[PDB]
Amino acid sequence: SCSLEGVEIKGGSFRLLQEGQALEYVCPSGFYPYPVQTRTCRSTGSWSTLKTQDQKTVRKAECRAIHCPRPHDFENGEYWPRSPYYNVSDEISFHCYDGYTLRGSANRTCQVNGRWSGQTAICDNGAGYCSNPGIPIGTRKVGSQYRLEDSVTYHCSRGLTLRGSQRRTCQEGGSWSGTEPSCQDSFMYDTPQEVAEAFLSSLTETKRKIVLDPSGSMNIYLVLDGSGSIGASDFTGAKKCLVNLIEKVASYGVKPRYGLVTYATYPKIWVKVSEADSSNADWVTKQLNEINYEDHKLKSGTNTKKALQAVYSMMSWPVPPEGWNRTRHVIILMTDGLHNMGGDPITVIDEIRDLLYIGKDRKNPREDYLDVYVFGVGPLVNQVNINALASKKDNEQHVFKVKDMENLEDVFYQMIDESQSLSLCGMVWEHRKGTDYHKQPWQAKISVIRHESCMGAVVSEYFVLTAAHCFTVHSIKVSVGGEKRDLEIEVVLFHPNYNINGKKEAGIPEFYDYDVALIKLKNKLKYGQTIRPICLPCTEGTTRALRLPPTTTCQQQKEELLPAQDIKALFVSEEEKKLTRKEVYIKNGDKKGSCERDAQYAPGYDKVKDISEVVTPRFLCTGGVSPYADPNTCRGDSGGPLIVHKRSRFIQVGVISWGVVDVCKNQKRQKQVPAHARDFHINLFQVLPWLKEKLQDEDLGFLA
Amino acid sequence: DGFIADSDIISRSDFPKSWLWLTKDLTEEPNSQGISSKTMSFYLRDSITTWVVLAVSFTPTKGICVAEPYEIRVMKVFFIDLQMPYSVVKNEQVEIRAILHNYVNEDIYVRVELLYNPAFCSASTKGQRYRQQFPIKALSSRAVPFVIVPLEQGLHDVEIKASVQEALWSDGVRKKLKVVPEGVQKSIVTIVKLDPRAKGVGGTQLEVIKARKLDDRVPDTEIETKIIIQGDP
Amino acid sequence: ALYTLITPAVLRTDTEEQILVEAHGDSTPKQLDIFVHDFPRKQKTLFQTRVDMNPAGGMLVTPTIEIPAKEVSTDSRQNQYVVVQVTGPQVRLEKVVLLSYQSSFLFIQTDKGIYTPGSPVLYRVFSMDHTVIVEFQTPEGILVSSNSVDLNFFWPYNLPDLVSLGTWRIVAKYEHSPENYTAYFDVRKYVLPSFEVRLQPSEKFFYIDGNENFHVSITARYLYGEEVEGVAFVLFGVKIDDAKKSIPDSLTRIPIIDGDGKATLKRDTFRSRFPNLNELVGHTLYASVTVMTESGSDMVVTEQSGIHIVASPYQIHFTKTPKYFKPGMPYELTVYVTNPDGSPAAHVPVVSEAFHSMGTTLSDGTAKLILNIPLNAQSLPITVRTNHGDLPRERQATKSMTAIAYQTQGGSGNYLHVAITSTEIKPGDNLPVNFNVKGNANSLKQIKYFTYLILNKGKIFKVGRQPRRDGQNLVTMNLHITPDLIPSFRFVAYYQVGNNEIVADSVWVDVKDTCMGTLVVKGDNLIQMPGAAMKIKLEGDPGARVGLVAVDKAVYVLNDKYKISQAKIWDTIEKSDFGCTAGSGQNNLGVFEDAGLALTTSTNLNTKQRSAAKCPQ
Amino acid sequence: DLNLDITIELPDREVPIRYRINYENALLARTVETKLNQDITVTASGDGKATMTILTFYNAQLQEKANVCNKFHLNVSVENIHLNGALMLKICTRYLGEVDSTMTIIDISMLTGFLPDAEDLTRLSKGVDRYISRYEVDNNMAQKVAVIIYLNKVSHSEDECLHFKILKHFEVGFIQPGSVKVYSYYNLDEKCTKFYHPDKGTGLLNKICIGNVCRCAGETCSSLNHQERIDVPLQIEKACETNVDYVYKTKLLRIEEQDGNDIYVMDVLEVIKQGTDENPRAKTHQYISQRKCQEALNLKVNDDYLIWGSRSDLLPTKDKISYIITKNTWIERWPHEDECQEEEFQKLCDDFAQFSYTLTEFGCPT
Ligand SMILES: *[C@@H]1O[C@H](CO)[C@@H](O[C@@H]2O[C@H](CO)[C@@H](O)[C@H](O)[C@H]2NC(C)=O)[C@H](O)[C@H]1NC(C)=O
Ligand SMILES: *[C@@H]1O[C@H](CO)[C@@H](O)[C@H](O)[C@H]1NC(C)=O
Ligand SMILES: *[C@@H]1O[C@H](CO)[C@@H](O)[C@H](O)[C@H]1NC(C)=O
Ligand SMILES: *[C@@H]1O[C@H](CO)[C@@H](O)[C@H](O)[C@H]1NC(C)=O
Ligand SMILES: [Mg+2]
Ligand SMILES: [Mg+2]
Repeated sequence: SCSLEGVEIKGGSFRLLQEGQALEYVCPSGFYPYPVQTRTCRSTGSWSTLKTQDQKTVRKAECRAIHCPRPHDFENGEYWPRSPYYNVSDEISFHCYDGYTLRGSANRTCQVNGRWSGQTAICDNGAGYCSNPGIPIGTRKVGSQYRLEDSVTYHCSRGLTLRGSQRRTCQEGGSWSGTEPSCQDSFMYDTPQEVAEAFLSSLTETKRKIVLDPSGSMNIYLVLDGSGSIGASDFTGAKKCLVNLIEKVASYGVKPRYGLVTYATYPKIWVKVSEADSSNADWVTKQLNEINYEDHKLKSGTNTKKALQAVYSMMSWPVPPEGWNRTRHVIILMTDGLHNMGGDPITVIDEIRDLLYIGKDRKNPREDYLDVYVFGVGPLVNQVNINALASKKDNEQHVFKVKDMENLEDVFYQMIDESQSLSLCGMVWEHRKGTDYHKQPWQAKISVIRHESCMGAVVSEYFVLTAAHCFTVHSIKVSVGGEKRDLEIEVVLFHPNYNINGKKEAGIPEFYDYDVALIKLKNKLKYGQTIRPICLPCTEGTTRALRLPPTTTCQQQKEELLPAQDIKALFVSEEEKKLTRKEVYIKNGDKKGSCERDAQYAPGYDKVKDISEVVTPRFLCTGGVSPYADPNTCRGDSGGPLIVHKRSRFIQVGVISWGVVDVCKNQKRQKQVPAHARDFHINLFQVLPWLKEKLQDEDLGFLA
Repeated sequence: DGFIADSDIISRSDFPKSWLWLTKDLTEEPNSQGISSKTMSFYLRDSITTWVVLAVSFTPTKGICVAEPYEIRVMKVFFIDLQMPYSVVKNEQVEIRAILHNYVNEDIYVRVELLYNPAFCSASTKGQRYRQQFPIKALSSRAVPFVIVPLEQGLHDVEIKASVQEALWSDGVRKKLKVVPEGVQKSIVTIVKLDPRAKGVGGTQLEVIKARKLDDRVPDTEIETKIIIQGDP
Repeated sequence: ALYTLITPAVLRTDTEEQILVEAHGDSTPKQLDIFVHDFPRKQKTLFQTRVDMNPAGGMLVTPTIEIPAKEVSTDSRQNQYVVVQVTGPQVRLEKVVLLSYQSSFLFIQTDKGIYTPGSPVLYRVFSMDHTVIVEFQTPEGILVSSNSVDLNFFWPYNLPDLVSLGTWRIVAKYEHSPENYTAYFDVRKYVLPSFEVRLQPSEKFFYIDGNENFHVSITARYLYGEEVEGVAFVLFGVKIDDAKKSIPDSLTRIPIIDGDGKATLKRDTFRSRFPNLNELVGHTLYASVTVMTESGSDMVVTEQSGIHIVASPYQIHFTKTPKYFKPGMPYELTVYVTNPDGSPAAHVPVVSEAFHSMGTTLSDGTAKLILNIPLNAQSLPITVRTNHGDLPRERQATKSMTAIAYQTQGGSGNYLHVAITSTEIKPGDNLPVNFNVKGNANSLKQIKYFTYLILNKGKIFKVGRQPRRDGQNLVTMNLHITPDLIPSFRFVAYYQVGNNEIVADSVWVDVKDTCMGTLVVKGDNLIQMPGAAMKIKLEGDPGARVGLVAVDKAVYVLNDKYKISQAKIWDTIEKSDFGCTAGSGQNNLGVFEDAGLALTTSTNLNTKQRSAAKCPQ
Repeated sequence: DLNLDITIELPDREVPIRYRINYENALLARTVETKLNQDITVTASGDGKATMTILTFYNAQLQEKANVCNKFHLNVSVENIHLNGALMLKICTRYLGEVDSTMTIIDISMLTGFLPDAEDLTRLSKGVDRYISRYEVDNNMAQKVAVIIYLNKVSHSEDECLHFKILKHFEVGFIQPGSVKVYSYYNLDEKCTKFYHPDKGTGLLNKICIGNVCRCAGETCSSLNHQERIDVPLQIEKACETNVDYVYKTKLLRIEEQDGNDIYVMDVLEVIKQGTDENPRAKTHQYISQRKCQEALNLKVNDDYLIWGSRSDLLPTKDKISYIITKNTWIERWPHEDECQEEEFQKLCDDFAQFSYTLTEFGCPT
């Protein structure tokens, strides 16, 4: 075992993994653990050097700011501004020389994950046989002639790895061979939303459908890696992923011949395509549910070559069969790219390619008939290796790397959700068209004429949840989905315990206890890409959304959503007709005592003696500068949902009520705000009798 | 140890011979003397040199007008100057002479690394950069030779980095070195006279020019064929 | 009873061309029709209009005609003419006029003057007015690109990786026009050196038969400002046409210290190599400097060329005075003095010893000398020599010319002389003009007005009338000089006598060449870190379209010969002028012909045809 | 009148190229670029005439002259000297022309951390026939790393030798070769260049060359690993790093010698870890080092070895698996069987077995 001293981390935190054989760190957002995300145990009593990418010693582990890569070269134009590096949310613009037309994204913003928004900007004279391949921001491009059969090479700034084609050739078709390259840090990752979209977008064409040839067939080979490096936990977690992949695919109508292989020192086959059954998704799903990590524990090496040769066995033939050059092949590989026996896995692909007659004719590519996808488990992935295996297809992405095995499940879990039933609570599919409201469908603007502008969440087809203090005493209207149209409401349901004057007797003006209200609309709502419900605490919809069994209790949900710690949450604020997700932390742990105590600094409470008077067990608490500096709500955000974003879904846990300091100008920033400026939210878990009641006839299905 | 950490040194690479090929319009309100003034912002490239900005305006009543050049002088206090030849031959050992320019009025102690590149054989390797440390008198230049052997054909980056001890003065340069293959470029010339009419009214000439014989050719180098057609006057 | 038509001797496409219609001895309001037909077959009506000529406008109209190129395209060469006709009550005039397809002056700008194989050549085309063909030629003269371009968007040319090395041409022309503007650019496998080398000669010339030595001062600077330190090699020679003959024994090695060096050519070493002076006439002396940095890291090769080997420091030219005088009147002699390369030479005194007339040259290298011609002479020998206080009489330049007398119509002895005192004329200047008449008493009383033309850039620009109150031997008129008259303009003026005789004269005037408008790039002028934010101010005329470019001084120092300049522009205009001489003419018809004008009269006095649009050399 | 149609078919594409040439565009030359030396089929329908020039550009071998000093002979040597590091630099040169060569230049770069002996250099500059740009002095050393000497001439008959001492200013790890260039005013192009180094003949960086493919051979020599005990747990880790392709036990058959290179011919006895080479035991494995490294290695014929290397170091030798010995290559002596008896080797052979087994049986840990 190893001693946990000196393992701190500026403006951040950490949590032990693998019983303690390899720890790991957790930063806010737009921050990355420097220099390494995880260490590995040394049998000396000290965990490890504080090295880096390179091999030099650091003395105080910190959470650095995520940086977007600076353009090394941009051809045929200028870009504004030029900085050593780019900060989160920074904007960079591209302008073209005279005679050149800009294709791609003229303006680009730096995103919270170190990737630039939009697509690669290119200044093109339209003279090349092909377009100007461009220079993806972060790479360097050699070769400037784009005639027929010319090539260009890419490489990345040392300390980064290349993803995509390192070389691309101009083809007869007019397109470039391979796929657009990009530069990857050790700390960069793919959000599950990106992987979900990217994968299906490649695997299929568009309600999507899988494209088979007339009277054709598809073979899907699932190759899982079970070497010691993977680990036990991270293994059965990948087994789950493959389960959901089986469902998702089957739901595209076509019955594919499957193949199942786990590997290590040796490959074990669990299903061969040659068999008459294959096709049964229940058969395969059952075989899959069988596999245990202890199947390789003995001989636990990483001989990926042998594993792919297994797949080369299932493809071969006696004479050539009937319908061979009509069958689409698709490999799903789940390794960490750390092969250490057998040699270069690539030599097997090039073996398969020649077996399927792929890339052996200038009149026929047959490139469509083979796809190799590679999913990288998490940190300690060799991106050079999982990339050289994945297919390189123009305008499609075949190689993926995600933060942890948790997030990888999130991918396949979100696929079965595109899958349908827009009535599905807290479900937002990341279409690249941004378009605001598409990203927060549940948001409801409110105006009560007198004027006042609160917020709310859409819980059912009839009901909108908001704060009770927005009302007192036709006079009121609701607007949703960026719809100018404001909707007729039938009646407001105040919580029976609510009373803004509850303690006007003790010289304490506004008493915000039980500050929740429901608004039943006069007209049912029809969901859509910009109007959906949000999950409520203690529903079957939530239990399902969280990936739990039907035998999950109400307390178990709370213990899962609102644990006794610092909870990562988010609310929705309107800043000039645009909706943005502000990320805050619910102080529910050791910091919870001091968060509430800031209540007597809030206006009106100058006479308050014991804060238990105005802070009740119904309130949650956010804001302040511990652990991190949290954004604050506004009067205009009051009533809005306080959301928790777990397992790729959005569950509302609270209702925005009151604040200790009016930090809004309007505008907001200030830019800096008092440390005592907290925000209090009504904890929906504390108002369940009233919720279950009024929302009984609504399809939400509660529990206790 | 006293020196600036490598990762903190960003090498200069953007050395265009010409840029800012843009057109702007003088739309602003004229002043008392009928002159429209337009402010314009932009960022400089990496070159340590003097840029010369040339304007040329045209209006419908005042014809073409060429402005007197505005010069921009770009310079660091401490920097590397690297002169490359137009090309070097593959496999053939050459010397590259860099120059450390100290324009600080004091003596400095510097460190100079050559970065490792797989395209070259040199003193540097994947694990150990080739490092020199030495003093420079106040205002001196100093030459720093680097011996290298190009191993691949094409354009390849030579990157040199320098830093002054106990101070914030650093510079890096990354220039491209053109590497051509061994031998001499020759060319075969085939001529064909196109005269379809020479074969009757409905005239076709069909000419099959087969693969040209060229067996002096160094194996594994690029071949390029140009088919040109001129018309008869 | 006398009707006159006067038009530019050459009409341009496709732009506005003013013409002149006049009614003398008449005052009855008319209605003239102006037809422009092709020639000869008059197959169509290229332009047409109706005009009102009345006593209010002094019986004199200035219509604007315009000949579209769509309508007279015929890929002929040998060429094309058109015919102008004026018809009205009692007025039947017509002139066959030569046609030019150069709608206006085009100029080409390329980003750099020197290129590497496999890079883009960026370019723009400019027009003086407001279609065009742009062509690229290899150094072997092969056409490799031909495009019809829009005047505000051009396609960059891309040199192949296997390009042909040498000097390339970009050609811009209007279709059908044998006239073209031509830019050059070199394609070399070449690395731009890290420093500039500037050369400064001791003297602007070299005495073919002198005793003095010749020095070439050298300056070397790194392109970022500071001084180069190294060594220079200088080798002198004599350039005979383009065949260089070197003076081997002159090769000198020279230290560059603090950027400065000084190389010498001994008159001794020169005499030894070129003893026979005959072999040296009209040739130039050159110097080929070669500088190396002290580290052996870099090398620059420049050259000092075009140092003429001469007998005198100056040349005298009569290219700016009339070759025709008017007996009994003060003749205006304009001496032009230049250095051996052709540049103007100021503060040089000149003399014509036959007339004992003196004068020193001004900033434009000219001196106006008034001579009084005897009342009788017909031929007139003028000799002029320089008289610089720093030269021995033997080193003075000299030149001679012969001016003939202006022939009067019918031998009337009726003359007209236009004179202008002012010099170094800039826009903004107000200019006194002088109409002087001499001749028959019975005639000088009929003169009731002077007609004048202001010709500029091949076009009639303004026309006017100057009254003459009877008795007035001398009539002065003011004339504002506006930016329209750059680079130069012609003043043509005539009067009529008894509706039969035409007496005329013309003057050529020079204007200080600049821009018609303004353009200035302004900055703070401080030293800059690489990759810094910059702000520059563009100052110019309202509605200006400004094309920008930033060039490394590594180039831009190279091939100065190829760069576009305000000066190169005006010299193209001037070489394209349709007027061929400095003023006056052999006679009345000769004054128009020479000023680039055409005239036809109702008396059938006709300026002869034009055998081509370029003036004889 | 002139009106010609052209079709150009090339095996590199399907769609052929069509051209139309007539009076209005006959001055214009039409060009087609291909990257292949394949058949070309041209047709021409129509009226006019045309000349088609087909230019093929390739790289041709030259008569085995390379850099060859064409205009000068140049000899540069360097030798150690007693001076109670420091060396003597001798440079001999002669113009190969018909007459003595006007204004000649001898460009010199110093070995790393070396500078010219001040006194010796000051003595060189003295002369009516010479020039050396100004140099500063400290600790009796000329503060110039690049030293140019400009001579007024150089003989074409007798050689002209010059020499000076060079002294070690700063002491660094590796000593880069220095170089000497020679050229003259009328000959500023094909600059004659020789390198020099105390440890090297031709002053050349170490490289190995099969044909026209060269790899960097390293400056330090690679030597036989020698532990007298094997930490099997850790020895295992080392052979299971991601850039180790294979792990063989081998026997050394022969030592052949080509162009100053040593070819150690190995037979593979056991595949301890399978590498890319799918069938290694059936072929002879050539491991290549340069001869100047015979003794640092110290391989003996008919001994056994534990060799494990990296795929990267595979050489382009036809019909023969060849590797370059690198710092990325591990070689250790494997005691014979009849040696394991002798107590000197006992427990070493056990760790050897416990190694070959743990790997061939279980494979790597991760
Ligand atoms: C992002 O923030 C950092 C500050 O930590 C900016 O860093 C610039 O460069 C250094 C490092 O702090 C400072 O000397 C400058 O003051 C910073 N910017 C300025 C004002 O020049 C970095 O520039 C920021 N990202 C941007 C704006 O590109
Ligand atoms: C890019 O940004 C600028 C202002 O930041 C804007 O003027 C321009 O229109 C933008 N271009 C787009 C939206 O593509
Ligand atoms: C341009 O004009 C001159 C006339 O002699 C000559 O260089 C050439 O004929 C012209 N160039 C063309 C027509 O492209
Ligand atoms: C240089 O070459 C000459 C032959 O011209 C020879 O005598 C001498 O030994 C050589 N010196 C060396 C090998 O440095
Ligand atoms: Mg593993
Ligand atoms: Mg002028």
